[PDB]
Amino acid sequence: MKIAIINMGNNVINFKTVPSSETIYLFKVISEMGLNVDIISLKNGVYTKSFDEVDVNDYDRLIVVNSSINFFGGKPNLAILSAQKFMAKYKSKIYYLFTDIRLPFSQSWPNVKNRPWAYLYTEEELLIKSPIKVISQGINLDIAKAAHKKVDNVIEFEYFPIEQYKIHMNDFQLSKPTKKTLDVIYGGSFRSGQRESKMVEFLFDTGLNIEFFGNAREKQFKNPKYPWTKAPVFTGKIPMNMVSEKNSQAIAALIIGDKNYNDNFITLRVWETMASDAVMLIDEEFDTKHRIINDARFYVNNRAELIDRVNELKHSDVLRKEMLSIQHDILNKTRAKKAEWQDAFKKAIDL
Ligand SMILES: O=c1ccn([C@@H]2O[C@H](COP(=O)(O)OP(=O)(O)O)[C@@H](O)[C@H]2O)c(=O)[nH]1
Repeated sequence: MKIAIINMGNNVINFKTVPSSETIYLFKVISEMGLNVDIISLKNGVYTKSFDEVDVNDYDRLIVVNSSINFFGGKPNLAILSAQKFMAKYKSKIYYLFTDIRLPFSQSWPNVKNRPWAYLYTEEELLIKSPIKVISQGINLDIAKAAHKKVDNVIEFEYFPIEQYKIHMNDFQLSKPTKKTLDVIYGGSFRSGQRESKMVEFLFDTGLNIEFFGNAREKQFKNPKYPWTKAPVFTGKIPMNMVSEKNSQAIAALIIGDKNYNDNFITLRVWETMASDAVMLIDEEFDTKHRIINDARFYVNNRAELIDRVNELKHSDVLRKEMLSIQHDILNKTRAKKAEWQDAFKKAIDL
């Protein structure tokens, strides 16, 4: 049993980029599961083999991490093109890891064919005809199915909390008490504006010392529907393996998501935040049934409630420590089900 895992549109090398990091982490957690897996990318490296040095059909299972297939500047993107050529040659079922609602499986050929450089490729080369099974991080498969409505070869859907790899990794550990320099923190990208209203609501004009780290930039928030005066402080992006340490500099860390994530997707930040030294504060709409932690003190409905909660946390060190103790225990509750999680993944990829 040999498994191949690839990222459909991003080069994989190290932990300097998020897509590369997620791919390596998945490779690691699958390996720690007792499975023989290889990461196939553009070049041979510390964690990878190149597309050229291997035969896709030498593998028994092909796993693909979701990604956009958009061509920046309209120019060829070898990460995208090489990955799909690899996939198109595979003669068995493909397992697509759907971790981001905006990145459902999509065919590059329909786009490439109209490009002025189309002559460089053919339909037979890029068109992926193998049947595809979507492994949805979201529990709502109707939403997963609707997202893949344009690709008829995606004929199977199954829910699996992919993002838990963060807590099941053999090297995982909870963050230690950290000196506080911030009131609230949130790390992420602008996600093409899909979450602008929520970002402005909880991170702007709060009167608190808030930091927004990651790819996002202040100038991207210009939608007239979500105006603001005082923005949080934007700092550069950091490696994925340094995220919890970063969250730990703040008294609290925000949990928000895209509209389609509400009561559907549990995201990486949920675990990265819960494991940190920052109290997890969740937007009520993101988890209305409080399935993350059955304690209302971890939830906020709007900007005003977030500010009030942070003031309480700043006022009572006892409250802050209690809540940290609670979220750490709750996280460990899920870690205790590692064996089941591992078995569910194997079942997901027909093992
Ligand atoms: O500087 C940064 C900011 C974010 N992240 C990662 O990016 C994720 C957030 O991704 P996204 O912005 O798409 O938001 P989500 O939809 O995951 O909430 C975080 O959980 C981290 O794992 C990172 O590695 N470095």
